[PDB]
Amino acid sequence: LKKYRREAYHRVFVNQSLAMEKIKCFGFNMDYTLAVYKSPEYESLGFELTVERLVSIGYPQELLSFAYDSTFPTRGLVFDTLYGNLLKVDAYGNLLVCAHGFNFIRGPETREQYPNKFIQRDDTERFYILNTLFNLPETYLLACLVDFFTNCPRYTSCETGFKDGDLFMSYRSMFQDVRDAVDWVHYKGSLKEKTVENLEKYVVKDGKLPLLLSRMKEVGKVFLATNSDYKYTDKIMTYLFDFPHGPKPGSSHRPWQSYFDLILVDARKPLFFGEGTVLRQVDTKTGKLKIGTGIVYSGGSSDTICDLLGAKGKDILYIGDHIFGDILKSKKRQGWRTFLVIPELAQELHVWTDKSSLFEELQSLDIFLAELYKHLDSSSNERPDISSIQRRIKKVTHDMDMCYGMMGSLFRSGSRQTLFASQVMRYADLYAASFINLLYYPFSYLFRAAHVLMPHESTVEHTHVDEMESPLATRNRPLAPQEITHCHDEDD
Amino acid sequence: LKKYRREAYHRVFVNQSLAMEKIKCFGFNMDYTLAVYKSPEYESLGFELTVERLVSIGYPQELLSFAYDSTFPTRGLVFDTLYGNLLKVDAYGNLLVCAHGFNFIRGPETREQYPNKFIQRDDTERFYILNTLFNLPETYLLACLVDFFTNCPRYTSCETGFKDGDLFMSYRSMFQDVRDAVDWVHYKGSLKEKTVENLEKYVVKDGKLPLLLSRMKEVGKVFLATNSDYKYTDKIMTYLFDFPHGPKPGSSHRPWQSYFDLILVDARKPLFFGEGTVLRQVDTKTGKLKIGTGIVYSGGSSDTICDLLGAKGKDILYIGDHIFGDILKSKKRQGWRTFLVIPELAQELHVWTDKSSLFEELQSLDIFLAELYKHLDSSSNERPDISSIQRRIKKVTHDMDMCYGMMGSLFRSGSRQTLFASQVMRYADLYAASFINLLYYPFSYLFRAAHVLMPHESTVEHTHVDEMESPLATRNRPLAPQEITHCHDEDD
Amino acid sequence: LKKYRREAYHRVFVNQSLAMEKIKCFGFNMDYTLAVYKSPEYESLGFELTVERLVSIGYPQELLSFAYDSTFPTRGLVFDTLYGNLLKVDAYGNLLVCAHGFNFIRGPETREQYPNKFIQRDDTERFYILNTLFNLPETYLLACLVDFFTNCPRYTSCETGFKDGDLFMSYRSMFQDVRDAVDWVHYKGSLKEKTVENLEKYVVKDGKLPLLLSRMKEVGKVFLATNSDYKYTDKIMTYLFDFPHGPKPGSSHRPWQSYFDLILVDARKPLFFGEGTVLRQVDTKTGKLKIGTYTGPLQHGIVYSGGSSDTICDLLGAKGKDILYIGDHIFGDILKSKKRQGWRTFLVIPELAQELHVWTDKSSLFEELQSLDIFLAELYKHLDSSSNERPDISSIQRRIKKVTHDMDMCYGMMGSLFRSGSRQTLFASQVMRYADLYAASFINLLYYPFSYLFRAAHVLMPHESTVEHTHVDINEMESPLATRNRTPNLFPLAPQEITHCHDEDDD
Amino acid sequence: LKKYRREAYHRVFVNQSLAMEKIKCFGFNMDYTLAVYKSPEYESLGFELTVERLVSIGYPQELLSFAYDSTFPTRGLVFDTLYGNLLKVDAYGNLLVCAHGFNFIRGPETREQYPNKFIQRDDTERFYILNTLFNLPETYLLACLVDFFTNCPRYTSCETGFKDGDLFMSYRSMFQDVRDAVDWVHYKGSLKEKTVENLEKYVVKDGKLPLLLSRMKEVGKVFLATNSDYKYTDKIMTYLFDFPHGPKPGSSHRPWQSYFDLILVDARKPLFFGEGTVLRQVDTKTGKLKIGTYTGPLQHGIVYSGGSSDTICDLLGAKGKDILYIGDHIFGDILKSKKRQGWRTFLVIPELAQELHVWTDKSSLFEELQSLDIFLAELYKHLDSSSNERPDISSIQRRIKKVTHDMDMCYGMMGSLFRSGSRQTLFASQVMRYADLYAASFINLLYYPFSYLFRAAHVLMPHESTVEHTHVDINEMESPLATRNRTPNLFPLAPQEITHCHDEDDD
Repeated sequence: LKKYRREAYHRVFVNQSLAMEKIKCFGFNMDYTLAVYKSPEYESLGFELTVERLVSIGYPQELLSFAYDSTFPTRGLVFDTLYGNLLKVDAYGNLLVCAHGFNFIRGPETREQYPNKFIQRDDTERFYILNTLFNLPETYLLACLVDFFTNCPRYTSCETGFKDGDLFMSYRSMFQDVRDAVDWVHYKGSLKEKTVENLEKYVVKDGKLPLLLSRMKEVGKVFLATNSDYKYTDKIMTYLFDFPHGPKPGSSHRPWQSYFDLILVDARKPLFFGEGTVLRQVDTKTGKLKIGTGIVYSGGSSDTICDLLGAKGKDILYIGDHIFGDILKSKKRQGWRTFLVIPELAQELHVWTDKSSLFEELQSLDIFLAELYKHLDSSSNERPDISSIQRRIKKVTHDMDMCYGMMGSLFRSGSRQTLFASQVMRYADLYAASFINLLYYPFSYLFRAAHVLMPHESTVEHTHVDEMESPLATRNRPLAPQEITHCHDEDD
Repeated sequence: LKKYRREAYHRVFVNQSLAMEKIKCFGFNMDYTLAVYKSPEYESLGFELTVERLVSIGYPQELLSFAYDSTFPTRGLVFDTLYGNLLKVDAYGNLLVCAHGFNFIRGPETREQYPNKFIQRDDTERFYILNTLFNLPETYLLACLVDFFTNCPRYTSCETGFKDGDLFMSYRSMFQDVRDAVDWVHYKGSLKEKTVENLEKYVVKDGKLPLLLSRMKEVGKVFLATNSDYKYTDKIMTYLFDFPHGPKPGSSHRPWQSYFDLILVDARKPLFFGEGTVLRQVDTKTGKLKIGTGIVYSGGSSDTICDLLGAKGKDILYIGDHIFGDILKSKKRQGWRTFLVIPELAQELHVWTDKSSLFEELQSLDIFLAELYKHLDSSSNERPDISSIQRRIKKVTHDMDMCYGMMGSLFRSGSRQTLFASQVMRYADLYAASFINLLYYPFSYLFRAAHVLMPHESTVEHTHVDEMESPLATRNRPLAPQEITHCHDEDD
Repeated sequence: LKKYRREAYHRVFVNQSLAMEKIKCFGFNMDYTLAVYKSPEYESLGFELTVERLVSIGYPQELLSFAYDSTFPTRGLVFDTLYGNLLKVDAYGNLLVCAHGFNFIRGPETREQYPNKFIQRDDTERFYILNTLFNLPETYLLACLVDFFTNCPRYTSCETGFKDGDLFMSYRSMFQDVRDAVDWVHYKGSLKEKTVENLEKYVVKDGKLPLLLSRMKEVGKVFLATNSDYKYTDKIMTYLFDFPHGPKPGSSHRPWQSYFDLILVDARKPLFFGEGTVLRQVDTKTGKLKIGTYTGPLQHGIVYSGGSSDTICDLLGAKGKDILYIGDHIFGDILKSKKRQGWRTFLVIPELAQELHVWTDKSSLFEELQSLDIFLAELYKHLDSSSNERPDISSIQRRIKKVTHDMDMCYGMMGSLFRSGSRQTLFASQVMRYADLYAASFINLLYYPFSYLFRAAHVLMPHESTVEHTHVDINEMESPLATRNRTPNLFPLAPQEITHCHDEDDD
Repeated sequence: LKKYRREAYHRVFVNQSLAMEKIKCFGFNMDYTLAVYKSPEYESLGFELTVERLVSIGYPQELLSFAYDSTFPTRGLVFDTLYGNLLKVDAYGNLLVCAHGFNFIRGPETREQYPNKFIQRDDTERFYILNTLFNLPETYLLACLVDFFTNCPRYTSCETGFKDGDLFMSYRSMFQDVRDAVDWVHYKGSLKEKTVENLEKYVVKDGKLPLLLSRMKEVGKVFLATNSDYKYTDKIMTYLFDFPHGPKPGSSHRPWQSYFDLILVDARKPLFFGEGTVLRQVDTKTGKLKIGTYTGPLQHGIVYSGGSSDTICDLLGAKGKDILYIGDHIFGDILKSKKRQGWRTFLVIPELAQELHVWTDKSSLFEELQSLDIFLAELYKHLDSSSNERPDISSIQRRIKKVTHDMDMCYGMMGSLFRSGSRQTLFASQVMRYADLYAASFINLLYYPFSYLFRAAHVLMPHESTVEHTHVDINEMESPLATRNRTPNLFPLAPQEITHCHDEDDD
């Protein structure tokens, strides 16, 4: 008998043990959490608006011919502003994939600009990390621009940018324009206007949302905390909750506000998690603000929301699509528990089960490769011929990569986890493709973390191994505590 | 048919793919690599000498009654100089185990001093990491001292140290004395004198060492680079190579120097990996030094050794017990490949296979626990009674911990890898309990990294899962590259 | 005799020597340099707009009762977001003046929050330095807010903020709203709109400006580099040059653009001094932009947008060395840290006009303080370590404090921009660090020939300023403790020519 | 009249006001404070020992040919480990003097390695600042080494070091050997041994020292705090106090220990100013130590080892405020950054003795420079921006450079410790930052009563030092560009008493 587990696509994955029974408040981001934007339509809209802003501000008319290609960008790429590269890197700064425009650079050539295939993430001035779902269009746009200027006759390619006559245009200054333009599209409400004038096209709607939030509110408190203003929030949330019946079968509809003990807009995250801004109440009928302490607030800070709800830190499960630094953990008061929404997980899981044959083959090749070396040790002069096998391993591995997209898996390249995966393991207690998967779990559930196995763990059997062990290895090899010395796996 | 693998205790574990065929130079640290100090005798010697230095310098006579307890210290603990705690932490700064003297502090009480069970490793002034094999005696000694002053009537326990009358003695200032004393024992040659006057007692000897080094020298170059001076190095290495026959059966003995293309002493690592010090030649018969370019050198730097050997960075496999920062990777020239000797691996592997029953039980408890929640989802009001099961999971888990020692595994506590494990995954291409395990591998071997699986990977089957998937999860879902975009898994 | 100097109010002051003959390009910021905003009318406008913004988003109506008070703020104060104090500090982080709202904290009381009367400037998270002229209304508003929440009984004062019932309202979060509101006023354009609709009220103009700029362009190139957009710049500049004559009276007026070789708008300083943004050239006839340089005839326009200081150098055919950059802002070590040559600097500090008036018109206060100081020395004369005398100086100290406070108030409630008592302010040390030349206005360059060698004055230490260049005869031998009893064969040869040249600027 | 001042060579100079009456505890460093080492004999000893050490571990025999040259090094030079230059820099990182070996790099050439003639001091990895008196022989040795490897044909000069055949030998790694060797000489005790075996040759002594210390102890407590061990301290101190009389001639000699309330050895400064090491009390009769304080009669000894400055404060029953710490070392913001009160400071700077002699005995050089400066001003008099004149100042500049170099060489090859031309050195700015009081020796305190109020002198900026306190009458109205045209109902009330007190030190 093997362990029971819910169906794969309904699962909530566990990084750190979490006893859901102790959770008293449920907190939601809105954007890409409750309001899931349809893909690739939303990225494309963001792409078009940014390109148009750039053109309206001096960039060549050629850009208007770019079309967003959803198959190219993977989230979490690092843009190197010195050399104009998109880089997929691991948790430690090692290069996995390097693309200059649409040209993927192989290993040997990479060492020219990166002699140890290494970058220092610390160099925030040089390296910009494109972690967010909103960063997707600009990730593609950056590649489009570098490709454009590289192959445009009017320009002269250099190491750190382009010559336009006697004039130099660095990748760095070009990056600033793109960054400024993306900011512009968002904060000018250009994007927001187009989204609300066509909700069906851009925003996913699902009857399960009101059901899950309903059930949460029966067991504890529910709050929203979004950077968006009330007006846009009201438009979006009305849409999400717009069904002829409430969530209980045969029940009548009710306002989205009804599902919340506390609604917070203009959150200004991430400053919100520090001292944020003064909390003010919102009169929804007039739109008049008033500092101090209806259930609609603007601004404030995470500590203030925690006070308003009568919650302590670890009583709160905060659900959202965004990875924040160690900011919460640094404070002297208890930080929140976290649930990270990662929509790509939906596609990634499909590859995991539907491309089963590719994994199979990779495993056979590995098994056969080990056979070739089976009889060899340090006294062996033999050099088995493996070039055919490797060649096939590379071909199958690349096919697998392409299953995810041109930039491969969000979580890995080959045997290496990405910086993004590493950040997920660091910040998220739980994760899933959507928060709606909580539907499939009781509120008393004990979320238990599975071990992440090191090589000597994953590849050594618990079977007792039947010559003496070298003393070079064994080194010639207080009242002890009578009760368990740690408690992180039970969450108590 | 499953994959062939060498016997567990002969294995070399792989973090990053490494084609041994391309390795042209083999580099060794001496201390705890070629010269493996017998345990716990060596730690005990270091312990006694440090305690005696402290007493000779004003600390109470009581200390002379301390005896080194090999079952207490695990390597890689963080000493918190503010509160006088030994901390086992994970890769991200989360507390796993907290010991004040010999008192292990449970969770609730920990939040008093660590409200989020979190420390900031960055705080190098506050937190000191005891990563080295030499740090073992002092790890125990620190616990001994805090325990001593806490339970000694002559003193008054405070949060950040002790009152001795109207006088305050902080943990921080006490830590400085211990650190100074350990330094003193090493650099005063006190420890070295006792070691060489009794090699059999303190230093492991193994005929396989000359064999492996012999074979390495047949295929490439071999060098030694040690911080020790030539005199101590000569004493130790003569001992290690002292057998009636050479390594080949029936062969005559030969000098240890014969096994090296290049011998470097007074290396002053880690400055050695930067610009180090001016390289000087050593006349072994006279002991006279001479800057500039026999095969014995003193000082110098890693770039200079690489030049002397005609090697490029990635041609070099550097074998040793020490984890260095990103120093090598930061340079503009190719860094070395790495093999990390981790002697504790010898004991850890024994636990893995000999305590099979404990793992079994833990797994059954997990399987049964999942049965209890099997029929429950968010509509369930049920709260299954699990306290008996958890209680048993804690008991079995603690028994497992104690198998490693009072401070548990070097690599983990529960479902969480330690900071030390994390550093191993970051720095070491390969690791083993000893470098001698290379004996069991041909020089043409392709070391291949195994994936470290995330939760959604390790707990989801490649079996195609047979209601529509929520659009909240799926989001209502350039010439592509025709060849593999990465190469780190083949090392080419 | 005595050294000839120009009239005090026409002087350019010299921190580091500058041979004007080598300057080939003159660069100008616009705001508070060419366009000098009327005071206190312009500060008061910024204040009211910022106040109104805060009220419009929830701050109490009582804020509307506050009137801008130009006598209160001095530039360069540090706002401590932890304790809600405005601090006047010296170059080394020592506290000189501490105001909590409009309450000045003196001596011993300061030690409760600042145990060594010291802050660590590096803590940019905690301390915000209000260095700019635009920061003036902000400086006053912070004080108004701390003061109001303190006096208003609706709010309960704590060390790090106020409680409004169950809600804590930290000084840090209140500061954030003030910063947001100041930005909003500036970047939504309310301030610019009010400005251009009454330029006579808000903007100074002087016929000497076209004159000086025309002379500059006879010996070199002249450029404008401003963060403002072209529309605003054009409105401002047209006004500055709007006289019924050109550079000289009786000459034809000409358009302001005719005075420049290059006009750079939307500069995005300080990013501008790094890699900035892609340079575009602007067609003002059309309003369209194009990145790079126009290929056709439009290339003969001179209006550009974005770019970087390196790019501007290239366009002008200049090396940094031969550019004098004239403006009101102090930048960091950004320029000199580069591999590229940095610009010479002239810092405009308009408060100098008022400060020099105090220095010169309040001479009797300076004279009394000197007399009192001389009298104190007299009281201790002929006393040494064997002496038991404790002369009573309490009356003299009381007068010193009284006259010194009177002097302070001549500058304003926060004292001089440049000092408090014997101590220079942080702002003053930043001036000495960043500016080669400084004056109340760049217009003082009118009074110097372009061949002028500006020579830096020595800044004297205590042992230099209080000891004469006169042979001091000693009766007894000097202590070997002081002298150190001071009076192989290889010795280096001494240098035969001067080893430094920073004072001649003569490369 | 004119202000009374003590004789220049007896003066204590004041950076920040200090009411001596409030000082209740006097603390002393030993090295270069109480034990002033003979110059240049002691520098030369350190030099030779360090040279010998380097030779003994592989450096060429030719190093033995170098003789210490006291006329070369000035304290506070920055060694650039990248390019192998000794740099004299100002407070802001600007280059004043650059020496590569014994070759001085001038003007334009400096720009090749320093494009803006600027270094970033923060780059502690690259730049090592040689601030201490012990660093003097080291400063000279670095120059000797760069010079020797440059001239010796066995080695080929590169930008960042030398090639010895196939071996590269970077300036950074060579610097590391020099640092290691200096430490070794100090910490193996070779230097201490040579010192104590000839104290008359290496250590100054003055009967005024016991005198001054005895007076201090009549008004307050006196303590010693030294990094040295008791054995060395005892040998040094016994020598310093070895006269056939006590404090006053004709009085009985007494042991040096009798002059102190507390003797702290093995202080491990600067860690000492943090948490240091556990305090132990030393029994000098026995030589044994015990952490904490002796419980029995031994508690009446006064020799301690290790500890921290906070602990020492506690032992003395003093608050930081009332301790004056006298020594030759400049510490960082360590003390004032603490929640605990920091110590007042008297900085001993023995070079001041020679510097003051130049200031006073070379008056004719100062007079010529003033004349030349006045003549330059005359040549530009009555010229303004309309003027085409380019007066020829080349002859005057040449003389200025010549006289200025002559002045420099009066101090040494690297010029004054405190300045180069019109610019203060980094060292000078650190003095102003760290020291309340300074002098060539603490012995000058002999010439002041313990009731003395030390009053800081203003450090004048250019617009203060070159403008008189005299009413300046203006014919034409001042430009609104300079004045800003400067001349709700709620206004704050002005402060009625002085808002700062750092100049009276009167809490």
